[PDB]
Amino acid sequence: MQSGIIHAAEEKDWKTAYSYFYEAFEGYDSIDSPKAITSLKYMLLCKIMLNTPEDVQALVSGKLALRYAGRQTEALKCVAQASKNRSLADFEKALTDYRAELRDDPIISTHLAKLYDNLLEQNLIRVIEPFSRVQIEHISSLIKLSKADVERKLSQMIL
Amino acid sequence: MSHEDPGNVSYSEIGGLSEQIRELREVIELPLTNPELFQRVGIIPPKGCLLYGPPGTGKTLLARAVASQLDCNFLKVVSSSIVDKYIGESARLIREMFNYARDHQPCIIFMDEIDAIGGRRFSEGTSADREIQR
Amino acid sequence: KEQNGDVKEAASILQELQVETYGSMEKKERVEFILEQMRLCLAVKDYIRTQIISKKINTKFFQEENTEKLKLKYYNLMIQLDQHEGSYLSICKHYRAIYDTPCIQAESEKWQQALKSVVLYVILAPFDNEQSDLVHRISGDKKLEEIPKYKDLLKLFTTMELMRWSTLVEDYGMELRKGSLESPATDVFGSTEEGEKRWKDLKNRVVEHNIRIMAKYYTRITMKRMAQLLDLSVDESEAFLSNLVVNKTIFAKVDRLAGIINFQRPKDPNNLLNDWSQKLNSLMSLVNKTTHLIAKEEMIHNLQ
Ligand SMILES: Nc1ncnc2c1ncn2[C@@H]1O[C@H](COP(=O)(O)OP(=O)(O)O)[C@@H](O)[C@H]1O
Repeated sequence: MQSGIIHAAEEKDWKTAYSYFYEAFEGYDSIDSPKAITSLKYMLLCKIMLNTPEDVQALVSGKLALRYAGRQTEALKCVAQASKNRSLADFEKALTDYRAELRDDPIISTHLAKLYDNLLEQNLIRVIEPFSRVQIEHISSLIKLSKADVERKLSQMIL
Repeated sequence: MSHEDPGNVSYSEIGGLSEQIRELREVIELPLTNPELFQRVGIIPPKGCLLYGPPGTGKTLLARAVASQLDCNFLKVVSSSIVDKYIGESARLIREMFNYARDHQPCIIFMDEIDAIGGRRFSEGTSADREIQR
Repeated sequence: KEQNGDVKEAASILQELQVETYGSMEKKERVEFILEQMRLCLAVKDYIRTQIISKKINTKFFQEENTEKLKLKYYNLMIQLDQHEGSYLSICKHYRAIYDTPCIQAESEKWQQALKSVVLYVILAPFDNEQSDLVHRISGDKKLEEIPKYKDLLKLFTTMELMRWSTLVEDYGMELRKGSLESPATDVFGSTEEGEKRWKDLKNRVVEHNIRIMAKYYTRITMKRMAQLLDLSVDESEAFLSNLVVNKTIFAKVDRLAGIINFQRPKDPNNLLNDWSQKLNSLMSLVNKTTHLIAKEEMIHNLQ
């Protein structure tokens, strides 16, 4: 478990560390509920952070996850769904709703800020796609945010 | 060694080891006649069987009775006429044996007295030993 | 059956289902037993297992020929699995499958409602070539004229144009509630939760129907004339084009600071000159070749 922890601590390999979490959970399988229950948060956190969302709902849909279903895996369900749908408001909604269940990450600052800043252009790729010559106040409306940071953000995009 | 063995009485002639008589049936006759059960439990059948004991226990005789059933899809080998005078020419025989046995699907191979060709190992003895071991 | 089952008592059969698939499967017993549990799965409100266990069903066909009351007649219970999500095209072939049982049992009343049933949602399926041809096969039916509203439904088929949804409801408000069979239309709009979903789906069908021909016959199109030819807010038009371009089933570009938008594609001069060479080669030299030969035949037919 703490192999995946520190191997994911620098955010360089989000696959093998996922293998450390999977291995540690398999070790905790059917012998330690409190320790096995926490592995899912980190495995699915590393998968969604890996940008492969649907296999999260697939894993929780596995029969092994049914043994260890709960409010936390449900919290990962809505998060993976909001990430899949590319919603700046769905993600904020689940973050606000399951905040106490969400605080459990040892590092919620980088893990939430990085995924969020992913979610920005995740939103922009859909909310910018259907048009070419736009006036920016409307897109600031659809994004539901100020337009200055939108200018710097999209400028970062073309740059 | 294919169209050579004459007929023989069934295993009813022999006796006294019916436990083994049935026992070979599961490794040979059953897995081809009814391969379904092996799949239902999901376990691959056995592959090869060995026979050992004092001489004249009827070891050759039992194989005679077993081959007396098929009489057409049975290969027999002395395990001693395989040697030759050349360097190769002996392994190749084994090759085409397993290739013909590959040709017909339900093939039964019999080898008596492996100890001629069997051996265990030698710390660089004679070259003919190397032909044998190869 | 003693306790009449429950979630748990129905869960009891769940463990011994695939057993006699390996023990031995009989075409009149193992089928009835193997379809029996999945309805209990339906009572459990479980579908992920119901479809998996059902996958053994649709490999156990080819005995409907002797099995009348059961084989083709569980499918009615199979659209309960097909019915949960929006698989409106999945049930398309389904109701044709069940379309025969009231025809083998040649009754032509339940069969009659089978006719309307199979068709009332083919429009409700998203467009595919499988829809464009299956509408052809359902077309030309020897019993299709039994539904005189099938032609009014046929107006939605080609070049759509003025199939205004207002006139649509004005022509269709009594096929929902009124009618002689009226039951598939009840499943479409009668039930509030299902019917409502199919009101919105019908809208979906309408706007999406017209957008295609718009791309067929419009170089450019003004935002206002689009909002008026769809009878809806320009914002709503923005939604309909956005969720269809992310669908990328119809490409467009909403140039919105002027509103004028196009339905076309850019042109590589490699492509343009390629097509020019195309028309010049194919339809200039070949037909030219043919005309001279018909002209030569004309001499042989007339004066030598
Ligand atoms: N139960 C038995 N019934 C009849 N004959 C037997 C029986 N057991 C042994 N024999 C005789 O003994 C011989 C067994 O020889 P074989 O099987 O070649 O043993 P080995 O290979 O040790 O020489 C057969 O030829 C057979 O006639």
